[PDB]
Amino acid sequence: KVFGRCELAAAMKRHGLDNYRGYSLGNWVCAAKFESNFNTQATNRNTDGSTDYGILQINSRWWCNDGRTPGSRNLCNIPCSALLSSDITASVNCAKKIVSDGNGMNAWVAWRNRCKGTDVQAWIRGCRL
Ligand SMILES: [Cl-]
Ligand SMILES: [Cl-]
Ligand SMILES: [Cl-]
Repeated sequence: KVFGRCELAAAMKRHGLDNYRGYSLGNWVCAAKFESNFNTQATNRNTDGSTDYGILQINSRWWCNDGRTPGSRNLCNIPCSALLSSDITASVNCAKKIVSDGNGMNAWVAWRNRCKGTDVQAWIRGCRL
């Protein structure tokens, strides 16, 4: 599913992501924009052989099981395929664990490089929330 911008903001809020660990909704929408362009089915293969999955490009090295990332963990206790669903529940619940892991949203390199320090509220501007 490719979400609309406000549609995704609303779904993220529904699932308790808004201001989670102090990160406003615009941060999460911005991260999703640059990680996946709002596409739940996004996948990307990393140089180390791990894969990033879903709207927030969650990585199989630590967070989910895909059966093909040697030496990896599955800390969200989910198959990586669950992160590709039209229902963002699994991605949100896993993101909550990731952002609580110590480095906040810096876990998402694209958030650090493209969202951090910017006017992230622009991502939810106009949205009925
Ligand atoms: Cl915001
Ligand atoms: Cl594996
Ligand atoms: Cl980047």
